[PDB]
Amino acid sequence: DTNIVTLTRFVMEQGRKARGTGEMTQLLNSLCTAVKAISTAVRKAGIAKLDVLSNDLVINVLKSSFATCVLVTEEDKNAIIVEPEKRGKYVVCFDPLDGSSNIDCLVSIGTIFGIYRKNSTDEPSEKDALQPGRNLVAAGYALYGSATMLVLAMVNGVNCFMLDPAIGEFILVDRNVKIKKKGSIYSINEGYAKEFDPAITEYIQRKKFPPDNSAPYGARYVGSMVADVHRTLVYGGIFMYPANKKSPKGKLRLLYECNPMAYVMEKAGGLATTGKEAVLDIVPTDIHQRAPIILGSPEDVTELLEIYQKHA
Amino acid sequence: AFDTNIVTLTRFVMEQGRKARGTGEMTQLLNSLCTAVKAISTAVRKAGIAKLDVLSNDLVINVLKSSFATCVLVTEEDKNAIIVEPEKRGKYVVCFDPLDGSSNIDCLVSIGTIFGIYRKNSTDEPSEKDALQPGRNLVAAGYALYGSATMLVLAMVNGVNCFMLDPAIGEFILVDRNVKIKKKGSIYSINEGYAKEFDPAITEYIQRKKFPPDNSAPYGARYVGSMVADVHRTLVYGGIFMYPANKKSPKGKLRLLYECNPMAYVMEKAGGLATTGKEAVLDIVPTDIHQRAPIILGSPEDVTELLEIYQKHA
Amino acid sequence: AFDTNIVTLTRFVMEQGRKARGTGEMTQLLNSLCTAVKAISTAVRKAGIAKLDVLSNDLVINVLKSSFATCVLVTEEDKNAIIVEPEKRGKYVVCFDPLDGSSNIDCLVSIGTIFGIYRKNSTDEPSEKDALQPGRNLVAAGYALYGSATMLVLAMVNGVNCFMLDPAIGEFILVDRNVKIKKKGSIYSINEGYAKEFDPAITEYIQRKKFPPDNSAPYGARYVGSMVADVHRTLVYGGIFMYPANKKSPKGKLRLLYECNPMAYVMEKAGGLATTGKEAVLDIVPTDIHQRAPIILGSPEDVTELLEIYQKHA
Amino acid sequence: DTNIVTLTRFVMEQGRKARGTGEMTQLLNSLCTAVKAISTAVRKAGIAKLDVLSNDLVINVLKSSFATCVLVTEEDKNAIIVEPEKRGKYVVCFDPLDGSSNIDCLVSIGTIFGIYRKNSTDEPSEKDALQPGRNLVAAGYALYGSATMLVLAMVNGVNCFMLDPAIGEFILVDRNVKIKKKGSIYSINEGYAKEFDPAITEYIQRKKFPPDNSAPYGARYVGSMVADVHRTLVYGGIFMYPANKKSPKGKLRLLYECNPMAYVMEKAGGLATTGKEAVLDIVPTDIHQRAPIILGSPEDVTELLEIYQKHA
Ligand SMILES: O=P(O)(O)OC[C@H]1O[C@H](COP(=O)(O)O)[C@@H](O)[C@@H]1O
Ligand SMILES: O=P(O)(O)OC[C@H]1O[C@H](COP(=O)(O)O)[C@@H](O)[C@@H]1O
Ligand SMILES: O=P(O)(O)OC[C@H]1O[C@H](COP(=O)(O)O)[C@@H](O)[C@@H]1O
Ligand SMILES: O=P(O)(O)OC[C@H]1O[C@H](COP(=O)(O)O)[C@@H](O)[C@@H]1O
Ligand SMILES: [Mg+2]
Ligand SMILES: [Mg+2]
Ligand SMILES: [Mg+2]
Ligand SMILES: [Mg+2]
Repeated sequence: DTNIVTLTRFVMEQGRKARGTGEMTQLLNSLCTAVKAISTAVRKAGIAKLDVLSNDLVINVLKSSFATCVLVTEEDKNAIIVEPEKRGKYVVCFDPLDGSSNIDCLVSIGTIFGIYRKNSTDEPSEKDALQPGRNLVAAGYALYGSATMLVLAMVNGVNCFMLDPAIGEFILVDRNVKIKKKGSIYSINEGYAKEFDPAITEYIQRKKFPPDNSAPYGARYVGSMVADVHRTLVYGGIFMYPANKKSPKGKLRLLYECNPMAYVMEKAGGLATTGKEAVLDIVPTDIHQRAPIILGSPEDVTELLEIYQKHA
Repeated sequence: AFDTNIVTLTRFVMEQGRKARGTGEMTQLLNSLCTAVKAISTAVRKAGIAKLDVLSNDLVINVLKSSFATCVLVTEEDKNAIIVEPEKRGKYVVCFDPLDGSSNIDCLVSIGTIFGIYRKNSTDEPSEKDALQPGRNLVAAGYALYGSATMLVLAMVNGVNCFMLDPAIGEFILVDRNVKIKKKGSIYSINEGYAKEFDPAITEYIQRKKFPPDNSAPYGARYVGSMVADVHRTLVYGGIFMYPANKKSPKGKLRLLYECNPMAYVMEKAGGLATTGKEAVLDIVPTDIHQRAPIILGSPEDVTELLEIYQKHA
Repeated sequence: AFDTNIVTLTRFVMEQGRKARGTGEMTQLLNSLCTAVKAISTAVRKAGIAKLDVLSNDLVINVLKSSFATCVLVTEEDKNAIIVEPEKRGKYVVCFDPLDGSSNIDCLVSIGTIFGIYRKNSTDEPSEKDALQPGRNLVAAGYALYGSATMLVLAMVNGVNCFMLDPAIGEFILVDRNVKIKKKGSIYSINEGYAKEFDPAITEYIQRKKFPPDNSAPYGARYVGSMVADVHRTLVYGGIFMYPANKKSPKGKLRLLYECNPMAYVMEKAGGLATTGKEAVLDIVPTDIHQRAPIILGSPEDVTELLEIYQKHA
Repeated sequence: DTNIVTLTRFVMEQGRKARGTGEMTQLLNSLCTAVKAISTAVRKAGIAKLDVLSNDLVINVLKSSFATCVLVTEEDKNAIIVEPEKRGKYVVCFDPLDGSSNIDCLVSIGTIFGIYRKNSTDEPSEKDALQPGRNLVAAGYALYGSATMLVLAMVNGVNCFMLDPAIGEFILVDRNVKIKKKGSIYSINEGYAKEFDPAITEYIQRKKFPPDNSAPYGARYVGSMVADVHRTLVYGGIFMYPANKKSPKGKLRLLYECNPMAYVMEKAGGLATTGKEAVLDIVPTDIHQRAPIILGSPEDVTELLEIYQKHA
């Protein structure tokens, strides 16, 4: 239509309110170019490694935005420090293409990103990225499924923008997403049943065989964190990838999968914990350290936390 | 860049339907189905920026009528079968579900169009009786998945072939020829929310997947909740998919003519099994166009691990 | 939004080729030509970000061969006619120019694919002799224009129909049915750079357009320099298009089999005339597949204003 | 590819060099959203006035850019003054869809734009737009033909960007376009032959019947100024819409068709005159006043100017 709220018309007009420099806008704007390009690549990732194109694409658009100074990728052993000539105030942690093995099976996959602000006065460095997820200034993910959706949580809310392929623009579709208090779906890889700790195994049981003789919870697990979390967000429910004996630390990385999603959830009123501490309050020591994550509708994550410390 | 020898689905069915002195009518049918599949893929892709299942249903009916290749059409969204008018008739019976899982759009989980094609084997007037053939009698069956990519999988007598929509030229382009599922897999797909109603065969099977007796690694679980998504993942990576019988859905949930049989035929033409637990899904004589049936499809060796167990509980 | 009753070119030729108990082979031919036209439209649209005429030529030959509807193919880019192998043969002769004006891409002026389809009228082995029919014997002819939109115009026995490529679903969608050119127009299209070599008939005609004797307003001039662009503008707005004979190109520039005759047939099936200045272009017996011929096409009344003048100078 | 120079990566990096505020970038960025949307509309302007959508679209994206303050359209009787809350330093004169009657005949058409800077301290007003075309700070056009091309002339050169429909991004394809000195094509509506003034009619003659007994000039006239000027630019030649007795003032409007094109030509080394004065040096009195325009390769426009004053 004639006055279409693009993601840029939206981020630019909220940046004005902070009496800013334009860097958040430039950043998100260049990110989007990566997102549309990775989407087009996946919509034909059969007519003819994608990890790599994707990574180099995102590092590139972000360097050229004159808004970053440290960039942490799933794919890179050490953090990337941006050249002085192109530096800016933001720190971005991102996984450029999450759940990549799933592309053969046409499983929705996505790019996950969390942005921090470098606060110190010394040279850009890894330590600027070792902040609590609580201090993110913006986070979100783009989901490459039947449609390409970019969900963006900033200080003012969680918003959903959809890619309109006809004009190559992200259009604002859902404003100020709030999650449901309690929902009916539980999401978890039950093929690890024997590895699970006692609090999970009891919670699973009470959902399947509800003690109140009410409706059992439906199970859903796409196997791709973005598909599952986007689901937990728009429909409500609980998603869980907890520690187990094959992974006492959890599987999902703290800086670029758990803290962004957790920031998005808590901004929409959900909770996200490791079943012991809030995810967002964990203070990272390694830019690639893993975390247990349990996130979703509040009443359900809460029910799980009572089972956790009722077992103490 | 830009290839001169594009194998489109239309070209490919013609290098099958022609050597057989065949119809080439089939081709017109399928070419029409591709128009409906493309238009649904676009609507889904801008769904949140623009009911959809109904509109899909009307599209698939109009394109099918105008192929001059159908006489009877059964739909999930329609009671009695649609008997195509004589002017436009041709010999096939198409059974279809235009947008399985249409509830799931709001959460952007992949959904899809499933179809089974029968040939009318009679001298008579078309009537919905023409649709009630057992699955073994299918001439061609497959599905269209609307996901990160739009994939058309079409199984016909010789084998299963996958096609991907090249969004630029608007054509399904061949990407996997003569597909064959793994013999055994490492995944099982079932909604364990219904764990309470499950019949004993399944419960022992699932526990044997999770807690392996012969000390293997436990099978992973995966369950998208869209039939097409879980069937396609099972076809390419392998594994076992189960929507068995439980009490709340006592003869299964999935409809026989357009969901279970098309999948069962794609799956069996790719070397996998599809059973209800007692009999093969492709041998049930259909009685209501909307009759239901339980289905277990997947890698030969895992389906059979479940049949040994079914037999042990009768 | 999203229409359920899309009239695609494939549906439309089937509601022509079917009532006539026809081929439906024609349909397969045309469906293949649409695949080539779409792939060329995309390549042009990213041309400056990615020879093209050669690659177009190979595409059109492969898609045409695989329609199982051709036996002889003549091209601007090929010497002797391509005789399709027996395995793939069918009854038509397609004469085509895969990318007229391909020089003009660099300046982003619209260019296009022109085609004429003949039916082989003999019991013999295909040979390029099968291509040398006069234009009156064309079964179907039209063009694809790559411009601000991609338009396919297809003229067949009954009339001319325009189709526009819906870029989202990748399908030519009908947008003008049974087209008819204006009787008289207000535009003349000719390259007056060649004003020195022009034969006297034309020179008096042009001066009568610019400096009207019967005190009308002078005709406007328009000359894109791409045959398809100027023919299409003449078909929809009217007017007269002239690439007559001059000395530097003494029998005209435009080739008869695939440029002049397809246009002349579209134009005459839309109620306009196409002559060389002495005879109608649709009656010349072709002798070389690359034979040339002058053409004047356009609104009946203006072509005739020029023929009165041609006759007055013989 | 992975490091694709978008129009934004280009304008942003040249704006940095001026130690600017970001407004040129914001402006061109929002303009582009109009351009891609008008392109998509014309690529299906048959499967189902366009002037109007187009106009409302461009006024809208430009207001929301926080970079304009006066906007002059072909389509609007009076100038548009932007609301204070959304004002910025630039003045834009644009014709949103030039040659619109031509869409039925699938004639390439385009959006023409010229940007000035408001220099005075008083309230935004028409007079800020009444500047010489010599003072444009940026100008160009987007052409909606077989491809959508945006040609952009700024202080540093003329550059050509092409719309990649797959990613909805303008990619930089031709850097620092220079025109040919002399070319072989002349472009003009010869259906006005009797209305032409003597200098034109003689020039026409010497091209057709070259006095030097050399190659005659080829004639080309699409009837759509952008198609013809883009042609004159990339291939060289001369384009002419001079005064005649039906139009002693010319036809093409000074502020939004003649001055932008003339700015683009002179930046690529061509010339543009009314056959009496330079186009760019004309000082506008009415925001909609017309101008004779003759533009192209230098030697050819020059040849015409000698014929003009040889006739004095
Ligand atoms: O492993 P990645 O390719 O980095 O992607 C992350 C994915 O890794 C997990 C897979 O674990 P599992 O198969 O045990 O469920 C998913 O939950 C999640 O989407
Ligand atoms: O067409 P639907 O109404 O969605 O019904 C079938 C759907 O329901 C099946 C399982 O759903 P659930 O586990 O919620 O019963 C899926 O395989 C499929 O998408
Ligand atoms: O296929 P082409 O090499 O371009 O030859 C034919 C072209 O040449 C004709 C006129 O060109 P010119 O006036 O330059 O001779 C056009 O109608 C057409 O595009
Ligand atoms: O008249 P517009 O729709 O504003 O478009 C401008 C067009 O107006 C002129 C038409 O004039 P003519 O037909 O006399 O050549 C073209 O040169 C030019 O492209
Ligand atoms: Mg990851
Ligand atoms: Mg269904
Ligand atoms: Mg040609
Ligand atoms: Mg104009």
